[PDB]
Amino acid sequence: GIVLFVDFDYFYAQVEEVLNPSLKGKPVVVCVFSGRFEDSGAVATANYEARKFGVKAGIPIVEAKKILPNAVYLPMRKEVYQQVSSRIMNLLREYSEKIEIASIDEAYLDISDKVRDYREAYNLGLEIKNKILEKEKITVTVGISKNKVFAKIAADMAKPNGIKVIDDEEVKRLIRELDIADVPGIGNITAEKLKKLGINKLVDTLSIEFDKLKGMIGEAKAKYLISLARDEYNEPIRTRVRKSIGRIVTMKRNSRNLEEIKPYLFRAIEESYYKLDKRIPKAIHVVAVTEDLDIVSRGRTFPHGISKETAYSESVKLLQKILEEDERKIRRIGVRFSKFI
DNA sequence: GTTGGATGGTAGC
DNA sequence: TAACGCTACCATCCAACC
Ligand SMILES: Nc1nc2c(ncn2[C@H]2C[C@H](O)[C@@H](COP(=O)(O)OP(=O)(O)OP(=O)(O)O)O2)c(=O)[nH]1
Ligand SMILES: [Ca+2]
Ligand SMILES: [Ca+2]
Ligand SMILES: [Ca+2]
Repeated sequence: GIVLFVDFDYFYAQVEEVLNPSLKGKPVVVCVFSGRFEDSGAVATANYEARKFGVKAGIPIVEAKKILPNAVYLPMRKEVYQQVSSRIMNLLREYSEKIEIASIDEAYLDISDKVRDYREAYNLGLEIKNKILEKEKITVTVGISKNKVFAKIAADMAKPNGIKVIDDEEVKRLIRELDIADVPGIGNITAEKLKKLGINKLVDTLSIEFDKLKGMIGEAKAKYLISLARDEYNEPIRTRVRKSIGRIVTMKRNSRNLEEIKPYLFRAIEESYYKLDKRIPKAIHVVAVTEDLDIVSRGRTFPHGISKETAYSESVKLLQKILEEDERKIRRIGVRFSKFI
């Protein structure tokens, strides 16, 4: 198998640089302004010039402005970015129809039938990079390896504006040498737990009793790590099938008054239901972010599909359930649809 | 004995 | 100092179904 993974560089900020070339080469910070007070909200993403000064995805806009007051601050235009993305995913389909879109800015291509070895895979990667540059003026990072996980690791090593092959021999090397926290699917919590068992590299999973690994990080993560360690991880590339679609919005001010929260909930529903595009969901969850930023939800699965009308009725009840069973004020409110027919 | 819904945790797999 | 937005997959706990 040969997998080619593509991830667009500083995507939203880069799209804004393409739409306004005079922004290029100086700090650009793409923001979601929440309206709670002047400059309330969070950074969605920043370009690399901005990142050098600590302005990155997830920090507050007021914190960013304290560091880079002279940066260019642009509101998030997600619809514009989705259009560029979709045009790029369609360019990627011309190189292989076996495509797994994994996010708004990344995809895995199985090119096993389009190229014969890694040398040709590398040349195709450069071809892909050059094409997206010609058509969309977007730079990307390409990772190439024998499976999805290592193609991902290869891109991570190579970003930004990179291309990198991890061949069979280097996979064997990384199984021994790569820090296990840098393996996709291993964050802070799982890494810490693995340290307590003395597992720092993938290779170390081959030494521990299966039930002890399973007991600490669970069956699925244990199977996954051992499979990578054996070099027998072989998840095929498959067409993305979206499993849930949702929208959460932020309120001008925290509240537990149902009548004040309803307008927001209902906008979340309108936007979410529009995003369904023909899909008919059987489950609905109302999702609230409380005043202390804890996430709570209540949901319901129906034996049949949920109409817009039923979504309205049922979401109000689920919001009432949250209010009755949780003391806290609500900061953000939204909805998630799943279990599509 | 399973199956799967409700809720939440982990990691962007 | 304040913290927006989006989603797949898994774990635990529990009721329903044999
Ligand atoms: N609103 C919001 N959007 C985010 C957040 N994180 C990522 N995104 C969106 C904006 C990014 O441009 C886009 C792609 O995510 P990536 O993780 O690949 O980061 P990005 O491409 O911006 O930087 P890149 O060079 O990979 O490092 O997804 C976030 O915390 N909030
Ligand atoms: Ca990216
Ligand atoms: Ca990405
Ligand atoms: Ca990690």
